[PDB]
Amino acid sequence: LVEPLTPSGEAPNQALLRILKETEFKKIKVLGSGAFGTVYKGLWIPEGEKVKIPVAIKELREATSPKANKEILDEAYVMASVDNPHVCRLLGICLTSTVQLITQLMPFGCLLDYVREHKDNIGSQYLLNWCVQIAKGMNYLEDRRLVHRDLAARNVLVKTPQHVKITDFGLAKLLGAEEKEYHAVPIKWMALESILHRIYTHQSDVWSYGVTVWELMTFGSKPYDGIPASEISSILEKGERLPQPPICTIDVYMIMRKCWMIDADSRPKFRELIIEFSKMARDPQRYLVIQGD
Amino acid sequence: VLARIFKETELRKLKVLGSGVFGTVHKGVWIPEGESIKIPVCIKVIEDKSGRQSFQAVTDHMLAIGSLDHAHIVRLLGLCPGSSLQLVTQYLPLGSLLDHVRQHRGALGPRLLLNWGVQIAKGMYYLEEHGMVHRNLAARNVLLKSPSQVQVADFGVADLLPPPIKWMALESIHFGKYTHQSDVWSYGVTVWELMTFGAEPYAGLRLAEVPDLLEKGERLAQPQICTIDVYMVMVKCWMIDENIRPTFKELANEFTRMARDPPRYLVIK
Ligand SMILES: Nc1ncnc2c1ncn2[C@@H]1O[C@H](COP(=O)(O)OP(=O)(O)NP(=O)(O)O)[C@@H](O)[C@H]1O
Ligand SMILES: Nc1ncnc2c1ncn2[C@@H]1O[C@H](COP(=O)(O)OP(=O)(O)O)[C@@H](O)[C@H]1O
Ligand SMILES: [Mg+2]
Ligand SMILES: [Mg+2]
Repeated sequence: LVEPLTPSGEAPNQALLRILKETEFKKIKVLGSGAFGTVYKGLWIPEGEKVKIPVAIKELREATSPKANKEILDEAYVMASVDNPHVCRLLGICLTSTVQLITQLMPFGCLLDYVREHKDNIGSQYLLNWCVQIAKGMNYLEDRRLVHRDLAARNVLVKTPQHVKITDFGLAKLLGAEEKEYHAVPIKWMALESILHRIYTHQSDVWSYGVTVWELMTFGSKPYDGIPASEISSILEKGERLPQPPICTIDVYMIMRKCWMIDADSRPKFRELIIEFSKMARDPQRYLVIQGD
Repeated sequence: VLARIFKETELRKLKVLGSGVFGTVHKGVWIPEGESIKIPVCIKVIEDKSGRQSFQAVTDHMLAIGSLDHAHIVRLLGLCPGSSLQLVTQYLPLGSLLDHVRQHRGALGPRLLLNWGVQIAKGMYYLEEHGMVHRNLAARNVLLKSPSQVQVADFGVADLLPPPIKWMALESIHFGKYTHQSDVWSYGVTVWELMTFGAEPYAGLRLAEVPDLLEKGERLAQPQICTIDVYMVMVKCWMIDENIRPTFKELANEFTRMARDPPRYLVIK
């Protein structure tokens, strides 16, 4: 009369989930809004600790539906579990009628917006570095066996022009040992198999990565604009992919269309991507032709 | 599942064990009609504050309480009506779970802790499936039958009296509303007691400060031995909206899932 043991032999998750009261932080301005809820920029002042920390406060709008917040609590779980310079970490949550995730603020915010507003003051060596940092972040996410099912430029935040991080995690799912695939959403960033069969893997996030780098190399252009979510499956079956960005050389575009291969194993790994983009970043003007540099 | 009725002369109170919020518990004895045998029992005396002269006859909030039996609840052997209501149960010498975890602390296995979580959960499930609301679940009210078996006590006692703050849900504090999910809140606090090895909830604070503190978003902090996965459970227990909170079926099942791997979810050395 005890439960019989079947040990997993996996390490305990000793992530600290800090809980804060709403009076510990103030809301200054709105950064983002939608049906998800609202992201605020505000100031956190811990109790007895006197540091003032610029923070983003994400608050969920449909408090009452159970799994809107089941999804918020999974999100909070993941964000509290990760630890990496290129992934955004949870600083704690406030439990009220409304759940409020609290993260460290990133002054320059969305990276998509950044490569759009600053279109022509951006050299090759910033873009390649960004690609490297994102690949590193996704590599860390990969070896913690969680899949970021929503990798895109929208979801990359900018701490400094030289330092970006990864966010969201609202769709991100954890894979157990001998859980290679996830069976379950932004259609123009997903792998073909994620559209056709709802399968998500680490190799699907590589497709998302390719589309992301394409967004960056086109300075925040819209993927397949004018093309609706309805038909893209078909275009991908005809072999049609995203166009070669004007600044990209044949090698860079080779790598990104390599991310968009049908066979998911034929696609590069984040390890590989870190290596190759680091190698390109050591001589940026040879791989990206952007003059004004 | 059948309620026994005693007469007042069959019962005798030997020593006071302690008093709580509702009644006073005596270690006493049972001597049946026309017999000379003394059988050690636990007699809880509840005073009649109804004014209608409540307890002279068996009501069936009373048979309802008396008609419940489960492996992980304290069975009510019998009741005795009068000016004071007397609830007779088994005398469990091992005492409360609170005192046990306080005395042995980390020395108890993580398997034991997770399992006790499960047991308390299935006891509460039995109670909820039979429409019984506890209204006073705590570590002090979980007694040890065996070194490995625990039982839920003092259930249904609260609606014997007319219309503990640290184990109560917000709606209970604000509006005197008690639900099975308020019992879930209480369960969460109880488990917090368990895995902190008998810590006092909101120690530094004062009773006045607690409900508002809750409404401002803060909770009982993550226990030192608790993985994020186990603390997440207590967290969802302490949700403000009731229908978000877990049910006892799920609580039992997930603590079972954890019990099938004690070291992955609790870290004690
Ligand atoms: N079946 C039992 N066997 C042994 N001791 C018991 C039993 N039931 C209750 N007690 C003891 O009774 C004492 C006080 O009773 P009581 O006041 O009803 O419980 P409590 O701990 O104060 N919790 P509560 O009154 O519901 O807020 C405690 O020290 C318990 O250990
Ligand atoms: N910490 C932050 N610092 C700056 N901007 C942020 C921060 N968090 C979110 N944002 C803004 O919100 C958007 C990203 O939030 P995200 O988590 O993707 O919301 P959702 O998950 O609802 O899409 C970006 O456009 C960004 O400008
Ligand atoms: Mg988004
Ligand atoms: Mg008691």
